[PDB]
Amino acid sequence: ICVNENGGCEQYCSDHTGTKRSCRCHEGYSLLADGVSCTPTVEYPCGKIPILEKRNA
Amino acid sequence: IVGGKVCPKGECPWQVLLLVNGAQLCGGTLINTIWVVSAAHCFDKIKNWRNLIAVLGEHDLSEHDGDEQSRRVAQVIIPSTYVPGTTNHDIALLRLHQPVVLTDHVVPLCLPERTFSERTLAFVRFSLVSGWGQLLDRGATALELMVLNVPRLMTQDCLQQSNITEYMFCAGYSDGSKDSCKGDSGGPHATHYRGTWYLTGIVSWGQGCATVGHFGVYTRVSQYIEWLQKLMRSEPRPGVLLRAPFP
Ligand SMILES: CC(C)[C@@H](O)C(=O)NCc1cccc(-n2ncc(-c3cc4cnccc4[nH]3)c2O)c1
Ligand SMILES: [Ca+2]
Ligand SMILES: [Cl-]
Ligand SMILES: [Cl-]
Repeated sequence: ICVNENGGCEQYCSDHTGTKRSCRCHEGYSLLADGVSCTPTVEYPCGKIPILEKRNA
Repeated sequence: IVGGKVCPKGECPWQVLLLVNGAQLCGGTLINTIWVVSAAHCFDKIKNWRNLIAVLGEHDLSEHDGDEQSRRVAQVIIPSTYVPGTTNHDIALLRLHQPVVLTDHVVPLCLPERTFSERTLAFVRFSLVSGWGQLLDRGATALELMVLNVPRLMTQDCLQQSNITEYMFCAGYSDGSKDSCKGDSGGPHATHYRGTWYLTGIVSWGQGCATVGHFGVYTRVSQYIEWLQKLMRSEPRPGVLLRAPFP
């Protein structure tokens, strides 16, 4: 459930009827096969700081 | 910003500077290549709506380094519920005339989904506030962008520890050392969650800055996600100022 620990989602979380949950990602991200993690799909995704992301690559 | 530090160049890449006839007006936050979020009150005294400029990639106001990108403000959208000269509903959505170009120094802040913001981000204790505002109460504004980490208060705790409506939240410190200040309004209150930063507040206003006994007041962006998203899907309208129904 999305209200506890964000449903285990890195970003956005929807509840569905049942014990079902779907995570989703902002534009410029895609959801990995874990069903929870979001990875950028563009060079300048929202909410990341390029000079810090390049300091850690 | 009182009691913060210089934001290292490029570390606040969503920060906007708003100018009117070249003069500092307010801050803002880039959320897409054409859309900036700011505070409604920043526009209470505008006469010439056609001379508003947004600058992205700014850092040191004394120099041009080539990372800055300036754009004309094409539309200023304010909720119908906002009353000039007051605090409640203090938000504006600004459409740029032409997109900015995303670069290492120009990057949007993520506008979160409402549920996520209410269920998750609202419980992250510390967030960053930034701007070129006054460095002290009754003091000069900053020439380099400043940033401050502030903790958020639940509104019941704000009131006890000090109107704060459901469209606002408090954050900061009651000992007069650390606050956002005049010149910072409109800028971001940005919250980190699992490796990404999100917009959770807008620097609003009140009586003084870093006043002992008082916390900073921020517009509660989670209340406006749907309003914002709908407007971003709409066509532009002639005339810069648009009042849009809220909710
Ligand atoms: C009455 C009218 C002549 C006059 O008030 C007017 O010019 N209104 C428009 C206008 C346009 C931009 C900024 C401001 N403006 N003035 C004060 C503050 C301000 C104080 C403050 C304290 N703590 C955090 C943020 C804070 N911000 C501010 O943002 C007003
Ligand atoms: Ca500069
Ligand atoms: Cl439309
Ligand atoms: Cl006009």
